Amino acid sequence: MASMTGGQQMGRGSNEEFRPEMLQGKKVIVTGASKGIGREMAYHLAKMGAHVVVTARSKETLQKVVSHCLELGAASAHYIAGTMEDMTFAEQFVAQAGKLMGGLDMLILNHITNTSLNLFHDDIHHVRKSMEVNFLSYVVLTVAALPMLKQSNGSIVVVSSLAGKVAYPMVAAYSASKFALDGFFSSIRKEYSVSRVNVSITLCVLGLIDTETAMKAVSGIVHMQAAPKEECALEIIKGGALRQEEVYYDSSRWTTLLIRNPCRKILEELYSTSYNMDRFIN
Amino acid sequence: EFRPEMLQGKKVIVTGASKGIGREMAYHLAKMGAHVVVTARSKETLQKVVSHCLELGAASAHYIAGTMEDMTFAEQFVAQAGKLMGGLDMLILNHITNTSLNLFHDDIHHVRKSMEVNFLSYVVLTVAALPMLKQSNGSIVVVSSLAGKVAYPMVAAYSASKFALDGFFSSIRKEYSVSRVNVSITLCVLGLIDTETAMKAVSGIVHMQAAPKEECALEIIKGGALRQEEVYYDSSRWTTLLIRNPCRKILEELYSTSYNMDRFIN
Ligand SMILES: NC(=O)c1ccc[n+]([C@@H]2O[C@H](COP(=O)([O-])OP(=O)(O)OC[C@H]3O[C@@H](n4cnc5c(N)ncnc54)[C@H](OP(=O)(O)O)[C@@H]3O)[C@@H](O)[C@H]2O)c1
Ligand SMILES: NC(=O)c1ccc[n+]([C@@H]2O[C@H](COP(=O)([O-])OP(=O)(O)OC[C@H]3O[C@@H](n4cnc5c(N)ncnc54)[C@H](OP(=O)(O)O)[C@@H]3O)[C@@H](O)[C@H]2O)c1
Ligand SMILES: O[C@]12CC[C@](c3nnc4c(Oc5ccccc5F)cccn43)(CC1)C2
Ligand SMILES: O[C@]12CC[C@](c3nnc4c(Oc5ccccc5F)cccn43)(CC1)C2
Repeated sequence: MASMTGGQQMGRGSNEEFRPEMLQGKKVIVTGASKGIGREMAYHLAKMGAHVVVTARSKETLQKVVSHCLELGAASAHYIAGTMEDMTFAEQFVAQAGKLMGGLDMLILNHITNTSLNLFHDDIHHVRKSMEVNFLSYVVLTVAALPMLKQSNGSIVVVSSLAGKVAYPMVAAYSASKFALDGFFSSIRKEYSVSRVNVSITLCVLGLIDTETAMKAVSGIVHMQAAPKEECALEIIKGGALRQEEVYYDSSRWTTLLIRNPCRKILEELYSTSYNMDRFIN
Repeated sequence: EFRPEMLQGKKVIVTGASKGIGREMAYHLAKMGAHVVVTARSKETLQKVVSHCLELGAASAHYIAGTMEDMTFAEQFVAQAGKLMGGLDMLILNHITNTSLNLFHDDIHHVRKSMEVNFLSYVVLTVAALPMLKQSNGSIVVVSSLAGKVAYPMVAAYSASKFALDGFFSSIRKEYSVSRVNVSITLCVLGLIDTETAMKAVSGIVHMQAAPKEECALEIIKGGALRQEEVYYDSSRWTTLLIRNPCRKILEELYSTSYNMDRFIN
């Protein structure tokens, strides 16, 4: 029947009223998907009927996610276990994931290195690992994924934090890695716009989320209201499906009222006339 | 209100000081009568800067040549600079890895080198300098860019490294405030500057007015001396009207009522 079927989900209003059917049959990669928000995203995509490839270091926990994804109604579900500290693994994982699904529509970059709250003193090893895992691997994954994403006019979804937009104590190395994601991905988004690379980039700015690891890490130090992981995961997916540049998800209504930087948007528009990129794209 | 006398007899480190803005900062400090230790890879060009600093009126001037790609050099450089001067009042972090304008395709080696040189070495230099800066109630001056506050095409890796500096240094500034570490942190947000390397790199690509390097260097020094959190220096008056993020300042204040750090500092 699929051979005799054709058409498009993305008509009038698909910019921007989300429908779960926008993900039906989509080929999606989810990193850091054995637990937390990543696992919740895998589950939502499964229910939507997407093809899913999940990653994390633990094959046993990834197996459980895959099995549950198949139960939920995933078109297909696979896992490839490995560390995002290993740039060769990051690069080969994408080729292997694309081969399993026959392409790629959405790349969800969610994994981070294990981090606890502490004052910065002399842990350079954690600053470097944070930059390698939380930032550099996202770039390596993007490079490996781009040819397939260009072919499908796909999407890159980057999971960040409010600590990737404002300063927050006790998470300096982590904040540095999240700010780096904004600088990198927002700059290449301008490059893609002028180069006519029809690959959307969604930066997801999340507040505190009720994941097991975050609740343990912040216990007794951060007393703010945590937001539910299930709804968080859905808002990330929605943002990527609607090709939104930025997603904001937090418990506080004051955050939503204040995080947006209209001055940055205006400045970027003003500076867009300061350059002549003709030699780079012809 | 700044006075050149605020730098008289001050012990100052200037990185990336053999050329451009860094060299201009060394010269201003020399005229102000500061003790100066300059760094970059080229000993021959550093020798010229030191010699000119002494002519301009520096209380003392030294150089130590090396690469900021080498974290051990970054760490040992601070100890030696401090040994030469008998302490440290101001740490000016200015050096960057050589960068040209290009679309990002697959140059992961440049993204990593940018992060290592432009960001990681600044952190290593700060760790090595902190005990001396705590002793003098000193200052850390971080040289960034408008590309470290807003997105700009052709400088993705560079922009990522400048954004990282904001996240890192602005977070430790909050930590220092609660830890009662009396070391100021000045983030300098610069627009296009008429340095020889920038003018060559942007030739035919970027046509916006470049601001003078001499005045840029002075504004950086002023900001550090006044212990300002952020310095904004650009040719355009519309930049000055728009770069500031008062909402970020408000949000940071609103979120500080949500955490308790008195378990890490007592
Ligand atoms: N939770 C919050 O309050 C909060 C707030 C703001 C932003 N965020 C963002 O939300 C995203 C997900 O966070 P979360 O709280 O859901 O995290 P999480 O539950 O702790 O899960 C992190 C995931 O990454 C994997 N991972 C860890 N180290 C890895 C490595 N070296 N290589 C590959 N995968 C690795 C973990 O599995 P394995 O250990 O088996 O590898 C796991 O699947 C992150 O980008 C985080 O910054 C979360
Ligand atoms: N110029 C602009 O338009 C502009 C705009 C915004 C912000 N800024 C910021 O201003 C600062 C200074 O820029 P500039 O234009 O003055 O640059 P510059 O003239 O090109 O000088 C860069 C300096 O860093 C040194 N350096 C390069 N690679 C190094 C390495 N591996 N290890 C140690 N030192 C190294 C160079 O010396 P050696 O090669 O001999 O080592 C030189 O002294 C930078 O932080 C830059 O981001 C500049
Ligand atoms: O793996 C983890 C290590 C840190 C982590 C984490 N990710 N983002 C954050 C954060 O951002 C915030 C910044 C400003 C206001 C509210 C926030 F929420 C504040 C505190 C912890 N945050 C919690 C557990 C991610
Ligand atoms: O060493 C160099 C490599 C890039 C370099 C450089 N440093 N900052 C920038 C920049 O920021 C800007 C961002 C937005 C508006 C105006 C700007 F100015 C725009 C273009 C080049 N920029 C020019 C030569 C630094």
